[PDB]
Amino acid sequence: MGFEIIARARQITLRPENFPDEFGKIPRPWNYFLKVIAPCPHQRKCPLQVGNPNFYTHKEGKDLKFCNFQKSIKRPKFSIELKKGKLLATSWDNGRDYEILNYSYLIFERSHKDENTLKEIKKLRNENVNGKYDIGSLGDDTQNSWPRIINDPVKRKGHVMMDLCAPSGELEKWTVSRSFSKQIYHDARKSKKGDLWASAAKTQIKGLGDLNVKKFQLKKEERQKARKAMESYN
Amino acid sequence: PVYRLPPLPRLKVKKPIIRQEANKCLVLMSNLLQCWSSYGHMSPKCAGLVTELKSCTSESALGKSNINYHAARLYDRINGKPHD
Amino acid sequence: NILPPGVSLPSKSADVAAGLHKQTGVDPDYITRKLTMKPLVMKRVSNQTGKGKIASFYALVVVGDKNGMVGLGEGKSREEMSKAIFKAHWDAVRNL
Amino acid sequence: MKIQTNAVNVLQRTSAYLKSGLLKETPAWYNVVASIPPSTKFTREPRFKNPSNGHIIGKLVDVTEQ
RNA sequence: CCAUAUAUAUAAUUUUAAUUAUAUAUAAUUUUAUAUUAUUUAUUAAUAUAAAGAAAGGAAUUAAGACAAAUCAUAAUGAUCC
Ligand code: SF4
Repeated sequence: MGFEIIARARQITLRPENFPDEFGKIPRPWNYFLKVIAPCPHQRKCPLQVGNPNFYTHKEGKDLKFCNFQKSIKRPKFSIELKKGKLLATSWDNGRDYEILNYSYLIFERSHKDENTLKEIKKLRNENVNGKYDIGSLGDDTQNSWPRIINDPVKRKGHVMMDLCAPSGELEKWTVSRSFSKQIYHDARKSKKGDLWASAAKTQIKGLGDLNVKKFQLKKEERQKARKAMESYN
Repeated sequence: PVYRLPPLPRLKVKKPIIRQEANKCLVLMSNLLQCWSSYGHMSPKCAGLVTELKSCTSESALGKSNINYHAARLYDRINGKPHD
Repeated sequence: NILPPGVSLPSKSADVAAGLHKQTGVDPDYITRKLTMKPLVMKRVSNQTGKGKIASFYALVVVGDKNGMVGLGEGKSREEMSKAIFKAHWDAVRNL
Repeated sequence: MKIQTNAVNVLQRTSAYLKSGLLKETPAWYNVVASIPPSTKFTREPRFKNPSNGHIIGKLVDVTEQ
């Protein structure tokens, strides 16, 4: 539900459908302009958004994925002393010194106001064919367009698999191998969910985290078929 | 006056009350405590009660109605319903 | 062979006649060679239950000997229309 | 309860079964019931005298007789 | 079916533990008699007291729904990648 709230809030501010074929981050109208800083590396349609939260509750949207991020926070004493006993320490049907919190979040900046900035946004929207950011692209190759790691990467000997929300507007799977590059593999072997991946990879394919997304009178036919078959038996 | 009822789906008492016989042990204990309140604690005037208490609580400290069955069994017979 | 005693090695009117002769003592020969059945209505009815809709086949048939004897029969089967019609034929012969 | 028809006409229905051929063998009771018919009127019958005291039921005394 | 109690068989009683071993069978899901309580009135139940009993425990054995699980190391197939 929280992810759906952020997704909708992103959509209404941005209107992705109103600027098709516009890759990159340019401030967007809403004299008023605003741009997504984090966690999104693009301003196209969010790849994980399915409009209605209730779809997650069903038995067909149990494989759905949503954009959240995790952190660990030390438990202060008062927290440790609170979660004790049959109320808060048992299973309602070892402990830690920290809690993992899940959260969704969104950050926008509003542009400044100036004859420079206004015409700058107009010109950059007009004559800048930044190009179709294909799968595997890093966009601007800056903080503002680097892919977003949105799943815990899988780290096996000599290769690291990352699920990214890419600046191409899409949901990508990147594999970094030692044989491709020792340095980039070394960096990838320490990457974590929530980072921005700033380097290229060897294998860059379409991520299947959105698989269970696109898939989200008969009474009269039953009645007529019943009567037709019943008169056909004879 | 006689108040005849309509044909009922049943004839049942919701919470039939039963003969809860009082425990002898508790009665003896209450009498003994009353005796100690009036005639003083460890009084000899009701040592018998103490004895009796000791004799009755020694092994164990503490020493259903059938109306619905018969009502269901007999309702069709007595209800005075007219013949089919 | 190991045929159990009371078992035989490995049409509908014949089975109706045999069953009804065993159950009611009516003549099988009359049923098989002098009665004509004619289905009158053949329906799919349905009942809503907690585990979905359960469909049943309903058959109303008439049987008679064209000589002043007639009987209506109703049959109902959750599996096949053959079975509902068989039961309707049975009932019709019983209601002559 | 409705006056029943099918208890007192078992002979007629049995004879229809026998004539049609639906029943082969005549039952053992058939000739007995044929020779001893059931009562099949089931009427309410008036009474004109109290059996116990002899009082006449259903007489009106006219003004000429008073 | 274990276990428990008993019977038969087997052991040339130095492979000795015959107070044993392990095959087969039997036994109980105990039963009878009163007394007091209640009773749907006994040919019922409980409690108590007597009588006979070694008799007092345990395991397995079917489906149907719901959710979880990839050390699913309870697999197979498929997809994808090197
Ligand atoms: S980072 Fe990607 S998946 Fe997450 S909210 Fe933004 S667009 Fe959607």
